[PDB]
Amino acid sequence: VGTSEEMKMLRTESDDLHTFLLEIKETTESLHGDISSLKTTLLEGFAGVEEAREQNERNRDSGYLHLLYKRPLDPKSEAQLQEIRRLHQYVKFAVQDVNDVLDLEWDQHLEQKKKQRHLLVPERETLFNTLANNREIINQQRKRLNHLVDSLQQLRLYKQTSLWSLSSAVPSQSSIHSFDSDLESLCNALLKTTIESHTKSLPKVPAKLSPMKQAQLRNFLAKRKTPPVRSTAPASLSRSAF
Amino acid sequence: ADASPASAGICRIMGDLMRTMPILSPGNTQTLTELELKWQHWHEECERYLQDSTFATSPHLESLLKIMLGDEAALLEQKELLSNWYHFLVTRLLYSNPTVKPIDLHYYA
Amino acid sequence: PVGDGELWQTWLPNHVVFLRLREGLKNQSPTEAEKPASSSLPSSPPPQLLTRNVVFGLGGELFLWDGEDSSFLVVRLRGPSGGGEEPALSQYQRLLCINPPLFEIYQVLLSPTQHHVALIGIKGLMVLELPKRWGKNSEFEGGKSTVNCSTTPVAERFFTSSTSLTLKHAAWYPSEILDPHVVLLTSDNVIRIYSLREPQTPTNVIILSEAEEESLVLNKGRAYTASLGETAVAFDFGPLAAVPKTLFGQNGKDEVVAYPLYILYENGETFLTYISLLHSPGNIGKLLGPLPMHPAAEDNYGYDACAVLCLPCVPNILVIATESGMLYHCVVLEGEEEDDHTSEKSWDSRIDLIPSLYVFECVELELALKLASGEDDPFDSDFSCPVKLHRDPKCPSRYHCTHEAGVHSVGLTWIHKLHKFLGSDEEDKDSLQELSTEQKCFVEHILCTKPLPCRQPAPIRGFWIVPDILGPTMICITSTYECLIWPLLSTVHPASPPLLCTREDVEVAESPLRVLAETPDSFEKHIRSILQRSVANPAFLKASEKDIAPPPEECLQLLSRATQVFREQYILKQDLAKEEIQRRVKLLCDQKKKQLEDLSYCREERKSLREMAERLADKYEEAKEKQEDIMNRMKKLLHSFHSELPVLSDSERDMKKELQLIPDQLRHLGNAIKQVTMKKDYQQQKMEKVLSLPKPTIILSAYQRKCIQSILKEEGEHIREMVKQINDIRNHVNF
Amino acid sequence: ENGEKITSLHREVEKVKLDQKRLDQELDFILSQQKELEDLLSPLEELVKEQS
Repeated sequence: VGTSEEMKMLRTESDDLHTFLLEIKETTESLHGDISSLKTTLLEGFAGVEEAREQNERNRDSGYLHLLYKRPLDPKSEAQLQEIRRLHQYVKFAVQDVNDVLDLEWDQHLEQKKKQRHLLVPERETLFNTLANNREIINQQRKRLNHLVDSLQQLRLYKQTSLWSLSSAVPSQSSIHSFDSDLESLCNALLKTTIESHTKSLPKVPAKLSPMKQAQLRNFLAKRKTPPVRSTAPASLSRSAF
Repeated sequence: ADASPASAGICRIMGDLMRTMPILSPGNTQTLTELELKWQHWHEECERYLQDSTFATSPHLESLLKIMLGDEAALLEQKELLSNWYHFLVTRLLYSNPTVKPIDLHYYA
Repeated sequence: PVGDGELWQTWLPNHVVFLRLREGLKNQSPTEAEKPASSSLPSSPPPQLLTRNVVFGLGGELFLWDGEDSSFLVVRLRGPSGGGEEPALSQYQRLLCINPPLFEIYQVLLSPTQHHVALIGIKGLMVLELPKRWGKNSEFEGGKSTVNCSTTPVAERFFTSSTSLTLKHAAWYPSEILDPHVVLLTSDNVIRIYSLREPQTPTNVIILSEAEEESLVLNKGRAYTASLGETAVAFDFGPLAAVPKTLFGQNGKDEVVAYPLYILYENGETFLTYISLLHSPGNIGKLLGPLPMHPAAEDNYGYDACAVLCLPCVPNILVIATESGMLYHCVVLEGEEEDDHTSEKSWDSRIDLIPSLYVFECVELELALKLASGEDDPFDSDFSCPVKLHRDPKCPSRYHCTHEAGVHSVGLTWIHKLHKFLGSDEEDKDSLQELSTEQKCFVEHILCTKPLPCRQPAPIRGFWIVPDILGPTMICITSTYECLIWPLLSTVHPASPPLLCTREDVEVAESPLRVLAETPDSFEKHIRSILQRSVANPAFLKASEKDIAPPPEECLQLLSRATQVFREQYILKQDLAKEEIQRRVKLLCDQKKKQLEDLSYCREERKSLREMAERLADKYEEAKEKQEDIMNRMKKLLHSFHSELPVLSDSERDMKKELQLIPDQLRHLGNAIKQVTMKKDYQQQKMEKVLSLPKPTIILSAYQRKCIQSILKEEGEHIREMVKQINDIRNHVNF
Repeated sequence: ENGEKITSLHREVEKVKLDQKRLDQELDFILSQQKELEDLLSPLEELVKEQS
């Protein structure tokens, strides 16, 4: 059909343009969002001309002018004041949160510079105590999800087939002093391999045939004609080339 | 597999054959005839991947499959990686006779 | 791996024990050539030529009986595992009898326990105990050349007293739990069960003759009963069964469990009896029959019945064989209960429910090859002899048949469908219609030793099926002690559907081969279907340097049969293999071209999709800059339509009061930025002054890096399984 | 295996081509509606200029 190489160039050249078709689709979905934004700002524009048109007609009413003393702020002057209030409160909080992070980093610098003056080894334990925590969170969610499956099976909302699950491993020390610990670990292993137990009963009696299935087979077989199944010889020797 | 996304798929077939191998576990209540019959399926499955030429894109992985099948020619092609004859013996027992007895052992040695 | 198979085909027929037994037969032929016949007439018919099996196997060794020395010759099928010596053509052990058997042995049988062998002749039985196994190789007495084996004669005094009694059939009682019991059938129509604890006295005796109430007369009717077929010829056990509750009276709460013994007569009437060696004899072991054979035959299904085999399946299948070469396949079913309607006048109020035999089919064996004689001789004598039936230890839908002129294999294709139907539901009518699709039994003539009428046969003397060391295999040993070996197929393959390849193609979008991806063998199984034979040539035994050279005319008929089977069942089917593989490969040759033409089209659209995306972005930014210019004209108009108000509102003054406050909070806030920046500058300058002694690189060992990578793999894969499981529940519980 | 990928790929080329062509026509509709808006705006810019 082909060589081992032609059938591999078909795979790699497929995967290199599949990668591009995601890259160019992502720009096509991005630009639709920016076009949808622009359609929205275009309707804010259409509203702005009618806002201006009505405002321009109201400005000619000689009865309007005497009410202006009690007017609220206009909805842009109030909004610029709401933003100034929002920005002032942000600039106030962020100055406190930057100062409190900088005090926290400096309490931790004073603590590291304390810790240094009495000797070695914490950095090994943060790694393993985080792996111990992650594996516990894995066992916790796994137990919660299995209880949810139990509840859905009790409710007859989920029926199931069968699935399985994994196991661990560990590596050894190299540098010269644990031989007796591996040999005691192997000797306790071998001692726990050593021999098990026995059983006795009668053979299980084979299942009886349903009396209905048996009566069906009686009546199938009694009506069948039984013409013999011969060893088949070739049905024409009169096609020899001699 | 992390460095080479062209071999990685085949390196993980080799790697998962290196997880289906029936090795004896001391804490495990099986017979020798169970280990033997499971190892015979694993051998018939490893040889199946050699007939379908699965590893003929990297000769190192093609050698590892022959080694894992107990090929005494491919094992002797690895002699520059076998510093002594008794490691060659134990390799040859692992990949050609996992139910070896003391009473057979002189013949292999 | 495959390679170990061919070595044993060439080694084993050339082994020294087959040479010793071929040399001895030349040393028995020199002494009776010459005394001329004077006038007298022996008033006797010749003896009945019985079908031998003087061979068995155990654990991976073959055992050949040697009646010239009174021993078994024991030969090993396990080579020394690896290492590179050849198996020694010279090596074997001799198991010599302690007391020798005082009769001609035609058969040997191993016990259910695998410890005891019966040595079986027309005038006796002797039973040889296997010696203990030990040493480097698990050998008899630790690897001795000759071992003596303890022998016990069975029923000796009953064969040594009554000259007219002969053995017809024998077997082991089917128990691994009890002491070894034999079962005999003798020429007085009685079955006798003997214990090896009490080898001269029968533990149970079963008269097969209906003769109750008339005692006190002798002995001579033995001529006339035999002519009418009223002699029991053979027997076999079905599997352990629960006794039908109507045979005992109404006062037992336990279920009684016995072996069903099926007994065949020469007239072809079958009878049943239920036998236990564990229960009191109270209505156990009455005779039951004759058993009705449906449908009713007008020839009566022959009067030459000679062998019987009770296959271990549910319902039971009983194979009945005849000297004509016919084999009947009787399904055993429990009888009907009669509805009490519409008959008066039956006189006996004791109808025991008797089971019925149902013939599924009959097989007719080619016992010698049929050649083309001319149409006009009404007296061509059909070649008949006693069929011998054998169980297959690896296939419960196959059995095998030995006879004087060859060996036949028979598979029952319908057994798996019978098991499928009985295992389907009480409404599943379709599984009974799958039993009515016409798949006959397959019949294979494996060995022929009478290929021409003018040839004398080579009767089989040894037959055994090896299960575990060569694959499933057959061993046959001729009357000349030539050793012949066929590997058996492990499966009883039924025939496949008629040709998955009269497909005319149809396009739209998807490939026809997506259906053939689901099953891995789909094309290989199609070629294995087209290659399938309905007929072969049998394998032929080489003619002897002592035989008569045949008339040339029959060699031409034998060769004209042979090349035609090759032209019709091999060459044609291998040319159809080729035409199919040609058509398959051509479709793949064009499909890859189509994939390269699809691929290069998508390679051309790659550029056009980019050259469009760039222009769409350049067109969007031009529309965005224009909206922004319109909005900055709008914002300027809305700001000129507000500058013309003649007085400040209360809210424009209360905003000014608030706006005048913020500059003094912005002073304190900007000073707080300066204070925090001078705090950052100070901390950063203070940290920097500490960087000028080294830190020790924390080299994780290349095994501790492996540990952490292995654990991050275990925990990474457990997280995948939890994500999979949550998505699968989310797919199954749609709301 | 190769055919399924190349057929799924051909379907996703044609999808992005259709979606790109749609965005072009939606941009052309925006550019026309921007002209209706800009041509409603100019008559108000003129009225203020006369009133100042």
